[PDB]
Amino acid sequence: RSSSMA
Amino acid sequence: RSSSMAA
Amino acid sequence: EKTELIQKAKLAEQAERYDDMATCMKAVTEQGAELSNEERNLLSVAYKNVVGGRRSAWRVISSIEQKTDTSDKKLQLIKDYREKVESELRSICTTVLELLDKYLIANATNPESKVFYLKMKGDYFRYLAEVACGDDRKQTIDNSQGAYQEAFDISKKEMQPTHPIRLGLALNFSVFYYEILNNPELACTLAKTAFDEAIAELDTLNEDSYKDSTLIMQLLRDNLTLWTS
Amino acid sequence: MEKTELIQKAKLAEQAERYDDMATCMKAVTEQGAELSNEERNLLSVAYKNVVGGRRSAWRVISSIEQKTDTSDKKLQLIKDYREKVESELRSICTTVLELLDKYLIANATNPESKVFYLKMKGDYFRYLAEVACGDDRKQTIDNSQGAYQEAFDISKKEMQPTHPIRLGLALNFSVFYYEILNNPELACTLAKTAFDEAIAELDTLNEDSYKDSTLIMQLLRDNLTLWTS
Ligand SMILES: [Mg+2]
Ligand SMILES: [Mg+2]
Repeated sequence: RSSSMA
Repeated sequence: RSSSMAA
Repeated sequence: EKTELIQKAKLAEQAERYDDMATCMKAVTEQGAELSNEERNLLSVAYKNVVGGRRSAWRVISSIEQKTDTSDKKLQLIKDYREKVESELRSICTTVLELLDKYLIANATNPESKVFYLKMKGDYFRYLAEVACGDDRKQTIDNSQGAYQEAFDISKKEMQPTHPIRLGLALNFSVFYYEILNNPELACTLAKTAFDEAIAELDTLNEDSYKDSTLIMQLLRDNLTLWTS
Repeated sequence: MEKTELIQKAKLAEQAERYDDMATCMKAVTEQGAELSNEERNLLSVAYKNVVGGRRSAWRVISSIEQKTDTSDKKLQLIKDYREKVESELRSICTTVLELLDKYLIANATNPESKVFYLKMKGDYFRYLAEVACGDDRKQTIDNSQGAYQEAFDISKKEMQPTHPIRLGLALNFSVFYYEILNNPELACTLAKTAFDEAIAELDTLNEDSYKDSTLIMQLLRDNLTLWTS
């Protein structure tokens, strides 16, 4: 899965 | 903290 | 509708939607039929997860409250938030205890199920005790201890020391002694007695039972390490 | 409840991981109509990010179980209905966030930084809607997400430094949009790569705190770059 901003 | 059963 | 409720409970479990899981298993329980091991575990998982969030939130909020100056004008808001979380937790525990007294303990046919349910009663009265004060605290402690003691006697009489339900009962009862009654010595002795007596017959359990019982024994040893230091 | 108490209670809820309450508090704060501070923007974004991420993960689980169930299985109907329930909750959350963005946050933003932050948020939540959209609705939802992302992208390229954490996180989420929604890994890769490269050029001019903030996002960019190119 791609990492978005958290 | 103490550990209780994973129930 | 039992089968669909169980399917939906397991689905909600996989999705970590524990309110839905608790509702499904609450409906299954209120149908009056005694639960199977799988169904007991589903109900327990559901309500354990529903109440654990409140318990952790309460610990955090109360901690922040202790560290707040008593003359700080912002204190009353912290108190009100803690009381809100406490009210939610009381509602959950009352729902579970009603399920236990009205359906589960009443229709429990074998001592294994009776020990499981009386232990659950002890657990949820213990959760109430964690957040109680004054007379309410005394009454909840007495209820929790009575449930634990009856379950403990039945388990000593009817179940082998390796049975994971008896072991988890010993674990939670020792936790009760340490955290509620505040007697670390008797808590240690209870945990250590259950642990030691379980070692012998370990060679008789099956796969799932062995895994569960050794997990509980590891928790017993972890509590023993923590308490004695 | 007044703004100060709402922020106090939002932080208290955050500590308790009671993100529904945190979101409610910050929703009231936003609806009071004043421009949010950076701290308040961050609190709102954190609250709703967690609130929506719960439903997102649950939806992934349920839809995975669904697309692995035989279409003739009588159990499939219950799985689909449960997915639809989670989907309705997700849609409701995203709609609330987008209403806050249109009626208040974007409308009252007085600087390009806040406008980029909020347009990026709009892209984010439209993208969350696109993750679960099917049919004609999907096309318009994707278009809305992309339009928000593109406007934010242009504004940030015009008004902000390539190391600004908001610009970098916008680049990251936009590249994710390209990879996961538009299913174009090449453009997603080039987007993340361009953001990263244009950032390293300027990193050494920052203090150690801004360096930290930028380095985190640049590391996320490079992580996605490595994943997508394999
Ligand atoms: Mg109270
Ligand atoms: Mg349906």
